[PDB]
Amino acid sequence: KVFGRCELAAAMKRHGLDNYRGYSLGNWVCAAKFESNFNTQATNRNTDGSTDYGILQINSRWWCNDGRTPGSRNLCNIPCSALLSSDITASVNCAKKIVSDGNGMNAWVAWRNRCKGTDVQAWIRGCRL
Ligand SMILES: [Cl-]
Ligand SMILES: [Cl-]
Ligand code: NA
Repeated sequence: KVFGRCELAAAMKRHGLDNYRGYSLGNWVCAAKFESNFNTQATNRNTDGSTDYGILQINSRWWCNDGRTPGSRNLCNIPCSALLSSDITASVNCAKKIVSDGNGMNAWVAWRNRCKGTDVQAWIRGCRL
């Protein structure tokens, strides 16, 4: 599923991400836009052989099991394929654990380099929330 901007904003809010660990909803939307372009089926392989899955490109190195990432963990206790669903519940639940890990949203590369510090409220401008 490719979400629209305000649609994902609403789904993220309904799933409790708005202001989770202090991060306003426009930071989550902005991170999704640059990680997956709002596509829940996005997958991208990393050089170390791990893969990132879903709207928030959660990495099999630590967070989900895909069966082909040696030495990794599955701290969200989920198959990485659950992260590609049209229903974002598993991605959101697993992102809450990631954002609580000690480094905040800096866990997402693209958020640190493309969202952090910018006018992220623009990502939810005009949306019915
Ligand atoms: Cl594995
Ligand atoms: Cl923080
Ligand atoms: Na894993």
